[PDB]
Formats: sequence, structure tokens, C-alpha cells
Amino acid sequence: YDIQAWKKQCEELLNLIFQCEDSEPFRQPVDLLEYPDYRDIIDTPMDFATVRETLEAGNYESPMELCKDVRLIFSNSKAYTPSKRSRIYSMSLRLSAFFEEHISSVLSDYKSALRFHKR
Ligand SMILES: NC(=O)N1CCN(c2ccc(F)cc2)CC1
Repeated sequence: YDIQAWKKQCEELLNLIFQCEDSEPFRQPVDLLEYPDYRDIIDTPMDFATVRETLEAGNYESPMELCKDVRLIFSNSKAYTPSKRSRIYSMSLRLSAFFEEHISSVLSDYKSALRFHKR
């Protein structure tokens, strides 16, 4: 019932994500010189270094907020891909499945801890 445990669990999950070769296109803010029309399609860019930095700054109040930003990395990739078979989009699909598999217990434990706190 540890209400704060999610933070270190998210730090460790981000470490696993950075070790994954599939995260390489998503580790840093997108390259506007390589994709000059990116901001025409994507309103809110997001990347894993920004998520990690926001976590480390103490600027997430809950793992649900972190999860919303990570899911935005994947929906941006889906919105920008010219094809559902593209290399970078295929990497985002695998990485999304890995992330969802690991974040589920983090969210469940946090929500359970908050319910216990307010019992
Ligand atoms: N690191 C970068 O400069 N990019 C910007 C474009 N983005 C993307 C997503 C799907 C796709 F199929 C093609 C490109 C991923 C991250």
C-alpha cells in the first residue's frame, strides 16, 4: 500500500525501455530538420527523455500522468507513419506492448494504495 512506490517502478521501467533497441527513435525529441512537416501533423511532441526528465523533476503526481505521456509517444508515431508496415511504426508497436505489459501492475498497485489510504 505504498503510495510513492510507483516513481521508482517507473524509473526502472524507463531504464528497461532505454536498453531496448526499439526505443532508439523515441529517446529524444523528434528531428524537425529530417521531418520538416512534423508539427503540421503532430500537435504535442513527446519522447522518453522528456518523460524521464519530467519524472525526475517531480512533475508527475501519479503514474497515470506518466502513462498518458508515454501513450502520446506511441499515438504520435501512429499518426505520423506513412504506412502501418513502416520500420519506426513497427518498433513503436512492439515497444508499446512491452510498456503496457509492465505498467499495468504499477497502475494497479498505485490505485490500490490510494484506495487503502482513503478507506
Ligand atoms: N526521432 C525522430 O526524429 N522521429 C520523428 C518521426 N517519428 C516517426 C514515427 C513513425 C514513423 F513511421 C516514422 C517516423 C519517430 C521519431
